Amino acid sequence: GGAKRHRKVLRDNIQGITKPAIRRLARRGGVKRISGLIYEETRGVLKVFLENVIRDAVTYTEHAKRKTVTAMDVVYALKRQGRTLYGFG
Amino acid sequence: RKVLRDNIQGITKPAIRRLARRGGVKRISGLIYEETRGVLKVFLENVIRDAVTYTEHAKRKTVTAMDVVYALKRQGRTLYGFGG
Amino acid sequence: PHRYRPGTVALREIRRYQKSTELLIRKLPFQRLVREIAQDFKTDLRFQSSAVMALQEASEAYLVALFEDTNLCAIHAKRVTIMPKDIQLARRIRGE
Amino acid sequence: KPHRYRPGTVALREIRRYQKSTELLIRKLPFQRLVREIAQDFKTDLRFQSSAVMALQEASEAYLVALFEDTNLCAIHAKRVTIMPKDIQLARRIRGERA
Amino acid sequence: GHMNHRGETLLHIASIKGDIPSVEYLLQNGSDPNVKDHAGWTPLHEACNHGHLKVVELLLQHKALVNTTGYQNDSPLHDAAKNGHVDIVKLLLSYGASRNAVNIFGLRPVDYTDDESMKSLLLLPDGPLVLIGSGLSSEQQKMLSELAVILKAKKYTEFDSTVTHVVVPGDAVQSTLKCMLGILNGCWILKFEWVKACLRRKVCEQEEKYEIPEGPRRSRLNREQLLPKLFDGCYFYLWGTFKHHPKDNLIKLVTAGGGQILSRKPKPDSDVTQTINTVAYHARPDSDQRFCTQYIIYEDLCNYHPERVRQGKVWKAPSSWFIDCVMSFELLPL
Amino acid sequence: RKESYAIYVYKVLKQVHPDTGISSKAMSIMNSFVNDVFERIAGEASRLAHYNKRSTITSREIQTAVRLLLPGELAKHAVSEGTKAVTKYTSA
Amino acid sequence: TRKESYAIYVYKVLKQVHPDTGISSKAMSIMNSFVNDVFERIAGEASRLAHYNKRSTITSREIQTAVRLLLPGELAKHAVSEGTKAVTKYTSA
Amino acid sequence: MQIFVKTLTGKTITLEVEPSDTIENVKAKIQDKEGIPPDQQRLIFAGKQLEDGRTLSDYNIQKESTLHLVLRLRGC
Amino acid sequence: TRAKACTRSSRAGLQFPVGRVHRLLRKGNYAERVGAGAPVYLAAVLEYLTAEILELAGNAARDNKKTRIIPRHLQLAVRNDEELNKLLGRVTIAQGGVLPNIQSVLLP
Amino acid sequence: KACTRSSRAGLQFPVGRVHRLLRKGNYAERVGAGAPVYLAAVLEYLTAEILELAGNAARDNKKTRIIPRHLQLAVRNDEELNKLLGRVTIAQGGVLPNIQSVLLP
DNA sequence: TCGAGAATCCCGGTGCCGAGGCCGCTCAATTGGTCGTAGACAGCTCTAGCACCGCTTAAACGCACGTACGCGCTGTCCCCCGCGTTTTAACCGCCAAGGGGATTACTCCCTAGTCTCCAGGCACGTGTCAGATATATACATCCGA
DNA sequence: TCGGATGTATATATCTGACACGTGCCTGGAGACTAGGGAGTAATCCCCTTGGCGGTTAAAACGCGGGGGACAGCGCGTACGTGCGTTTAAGCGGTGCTAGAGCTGTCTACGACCAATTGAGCGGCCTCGGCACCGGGATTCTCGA
Repeated sequence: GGAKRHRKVLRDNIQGITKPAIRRLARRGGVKRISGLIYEETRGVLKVFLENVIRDAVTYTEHAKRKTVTAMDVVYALKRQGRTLYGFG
Repeated sequence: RKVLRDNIQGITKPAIRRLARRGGVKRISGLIYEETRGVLKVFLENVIRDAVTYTEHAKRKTVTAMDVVYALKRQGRTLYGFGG
Repeated sequence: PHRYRPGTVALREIRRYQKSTELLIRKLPFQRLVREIAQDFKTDLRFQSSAVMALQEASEAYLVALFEDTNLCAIHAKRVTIMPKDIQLARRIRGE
Repeated sequence: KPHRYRPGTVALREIRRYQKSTELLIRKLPFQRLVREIAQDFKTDLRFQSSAVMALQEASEAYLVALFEDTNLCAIHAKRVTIMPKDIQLARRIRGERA
Repeated sequence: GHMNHRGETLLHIASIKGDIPSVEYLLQNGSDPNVKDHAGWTPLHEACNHGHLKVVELLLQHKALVNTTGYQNDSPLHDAAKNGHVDIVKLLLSYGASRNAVNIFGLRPVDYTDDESMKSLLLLPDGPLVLIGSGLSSEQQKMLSELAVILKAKKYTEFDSTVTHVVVPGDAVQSTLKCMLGILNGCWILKFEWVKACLRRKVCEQEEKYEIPEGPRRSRLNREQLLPKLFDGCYFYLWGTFKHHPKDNLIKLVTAGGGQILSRKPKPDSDVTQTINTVAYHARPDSDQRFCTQYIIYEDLCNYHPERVRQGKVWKAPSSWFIDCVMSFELLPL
Repeated sequence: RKESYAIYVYKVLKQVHPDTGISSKAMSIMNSFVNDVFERIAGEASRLAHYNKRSTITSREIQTAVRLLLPGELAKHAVSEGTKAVTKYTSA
Repeated sequence: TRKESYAIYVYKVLKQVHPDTGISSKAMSIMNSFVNDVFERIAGEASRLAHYNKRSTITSREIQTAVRLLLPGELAKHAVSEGTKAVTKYTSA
Repeated sequence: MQIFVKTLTGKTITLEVEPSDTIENVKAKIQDKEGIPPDQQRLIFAGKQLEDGRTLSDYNIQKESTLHLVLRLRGC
Repeated sequence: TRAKACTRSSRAGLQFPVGRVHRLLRKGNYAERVGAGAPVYLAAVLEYLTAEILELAGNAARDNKKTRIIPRHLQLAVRNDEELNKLLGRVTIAQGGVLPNIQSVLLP
Repeated sequence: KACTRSSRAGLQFPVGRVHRLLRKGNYAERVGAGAPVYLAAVLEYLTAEILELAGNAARDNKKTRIIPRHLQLAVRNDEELNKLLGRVTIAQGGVLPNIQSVLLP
């Protein structure tokens, strides 16, 4: 038959990375002035980076036959892309 | 047996111009021909140090074509066509 | 009445958010974004409390590392403000 | 009567003729001498396989072209058309070679 | 209005727990029941799945779109049968609403019931008004700009996710990027006379008398009936180089149409192409184009008719066909 | 004797292209590609078998390794090819 | 069951390089991940050096060469000196 | 409604299939094409094994779906 | 005493050597017990990648009115495909050159 | 007569644990006796350098407890450590305090 | 809007060398048993992931305003490019010499494996003080005049 | 250069939760012995690298003229920083539910391992044609009016 269960999914949550958050990441980066058209670009780049990292974190979990993406297979997903993460291993 | 020196000028200005034309550069400044040689020397030193220490570990005195490919692989610049 | 000239508070925030280590992105919106992105790759995936933290501790440290390079590009064009073309050039140079 | 090409059109036909070719753009003997003089402070009296200097050159030409393909985008970023010594440094600092 | 993180509005959460007093409270106040959450489930879907009847009655009496498509194009009949509600499917069939419906997989609701009773009971015979000009003149664009700033609107960069109204200067729609993004999104296409009507009355007019009765109108009714987009479950691959319309422009067209750009030429004898198992909603009712929705697109310049348009589930269709599809808002046969 | 996938890359070419050759240098690159990709997937499965404290490289580990390394639809196609192949192998 | 780490050894090194300075917990986990990462770099390069020479064992040479390859410049010059001193003090005693 | 049974040699064959039949009859039909014994045919599709007893519509085999056919190593 | 010696490569339908892949997976100390289906899967993945690269290289060679594939054709095939370029992004195909492309601002 | 190997060489890092990790990590069929005592000495030096720099940063920061911020400062302030640990992301590490000369008035 | 000249491309004819093929040989893939154990599976336990609710509150947001500067335009100059002439060394051909890379044989010392014994570090508590948290004070910095 | 508001640095009370320290134990590390083979060492063959000499010409070097672009200066609008009122979810506590991570026990099918076998791949050689090269006639850029 079928899953007999509505799959409630989330959408357009990239807006959670608000304009002041991007400004503080920039200010930490060293940026003085910020154009208004770069917030959409920044959140798009962030979504792309997460899709590139989470996809590896999910297949590191699906291999272990688990269903909870742990913190050790996320640092493993970041080590593969060179973005090594110290502090969680 | 021979001592060599100042051979980076051997990378002539027209050679760098050809490399830039291949890269897509249409106009080149006169100071590029001196910074490109420095960048070339830096990269060649970085690769040749690894190749030479590979050879020294292999207890050889001839830098083969395979340890150079290995040195390029260590720096994330794997070179296809010389594996055999 | 008394108004820091445009740029004074900007430098005052650059000197502030660089000496601190606290996360600059709100934790719950980033967790919701992660759950919204991971749902494309597997349904009903759960995330550890430390997974999202590790997935954000290196995510904003990548965005901060990108914005240093976006600055270095905006300065290359003899500018102060960073524009989308700056980030595009930084990503194209860095191989992304 | 003395047909002299405008400044900028010979460079375009030189780009079109060197992007479709695969030959090495640096002469073999000077690059070989450069490699042999660079590998003189690491280990003196060192021999080089005939296919080793060629592999070094085959990688070095590609590296300098990828650098000139990235430093040309910086020149266009500054609303310019020529590459300056200030944009190779930028392309190498963004790539992670001078940070 | 107020929404949950999952897109569940007040009516959604009211119908999920089946709180009927809240349902009446939000239905007698004027809340639109024909709304889909982030998945695409309507209040009809939620109510049918959880097993509630009075909410379904009020929704059917409050002019709610019953022929809606849910997450995987699941009609309310699918969930009502998949969850074993017989009186619910009886009440649904009391209004009809395409008893022979179809999900993305192709499984009509009957293929869910796994029950004799249902198998025997089934088989019997707006928001902000964004006004931007598409290929207009200078003073025409200034006119639209002042009409937007007097009617509480904005001016975007030729497109965004909130565009609802576009205009054509001529009588027929062109084939540029903006009109395709307008038709695929289900916007209102006007013949530039609507602004002429508003500048005489200084108020909004009716878009029905100024809309062209062609493919774009079919797309408007498609968006209004909450049915899926044109290129749903259709996978498109761009072969070779394009000069008339950029490959990037076609990619954006396929993305806006809901279809997936295949990145790798679909081999007709491979296992990936034959394991697709998706159908296309706007394919002809009972033709040979539903079970085979995977298209290799190419500009009809040199490669002519290869004497074989369909090889299994992979179609070889020209870009002119892809444009005529948006012209008619259909999937023409080959 | 030196080993190379030349005999095989020619067989694969005669399948993808009936009338097409490969120069010595192209065979040397394609052999390096097959060796480099083999080493990548083998090292990934090695790091993937050590993460789960396993000691056996299974078809599942190679499938996950080619899902990790190969990007985009390339991985989805290679996984299907490997699946089709191992199914025909274990069914005989 | 339980995890292993270099926490006590990092503490013993800190007690001799900074007798008055302590370490945190998050900073201790970072040092433990750093030691576990340089290990996988030198040992990961040792596997490669052994295979490149058709060797089956990892001797002191195949670890010195990996320090020389991975560690950058002066760090490598000092690290091989420390390793040689340790090997000399271990073989003689 | 026809399928493409690809043998390990690469030669494919076309044969009429009912959209609602099972695997037994279409497997016995191959005997009328190449003389392959039904007990040891082991057809494969989409990476699945497609064991007998279930209909072809269960595996969603539509028209012109290229299947496979590996024979056990005793007569291959 | 022994039946026919049908190699594992022909049993899986793929062209690459399952036996050589199995020998190299065992003799590279990637694990202790290399499985039986793992060499078949890896050989199939390698064969698919090789087939894709060769098909793209042949399509690039037909555009140049040439039949024999050269390193230039492999470079034109890998760098033109988005997925294959991501895979080989840090790879220099010797004697391959670069893609012919000039910036729209540089052209008059 | 239970003299541990870490005390013979005069190190502070475990020689036996490094040997066990070299044997279990499947790096080679065989492992030399001088490899663990060499690898445990390079790790003991790298640690004794990063911790030295972190303690210096903590002393210049008027603190007596090394935190991830001090480790980040120690890693990014040294030229050799910034090249070795160039791709790593120290959690809760922050960013080196620096501002471009063009932005300063 | 036209006229002379350079570069690109296609067609046809020639010719050196490398790709495809064939043959002898050998060692690695295949098959057949045999045995040990890795992990698939069933089962039990516990914890952290998820969900919800209530309350506070600091950050996100919208709006008004000023001005910093991004960008476009203009002018200047300078330096890089295109070209002709001189130069020179890269390259090809040929020849010679020998240092070391690859191979093989011999051996022996180093390391895996096994049994036994023992104490070092981890889980579990448990006491304690250093950086945050608030409060008060002083110095240097930015903005206005 | 001087005055006022304010960010920033510094001294002090207390304070609490994470860090430093003590303890049981058990499992991993250390000793000792044995066996096997991986690698160190010596001898040998050749081959592949290095060095040198002679001639050629095509790339490199240099001088020169000019014009196109780099760069400085100035004006204008507009878009971004900044402040203020409002709001709106982030965040923290408190509780509850249970899905799944984690550990334990059985056993069985799968993979290591050894012996015999053979045929597919690998090295040596052998030939011919796709491709490099050159000449002629007909399409595209480019300078220059």
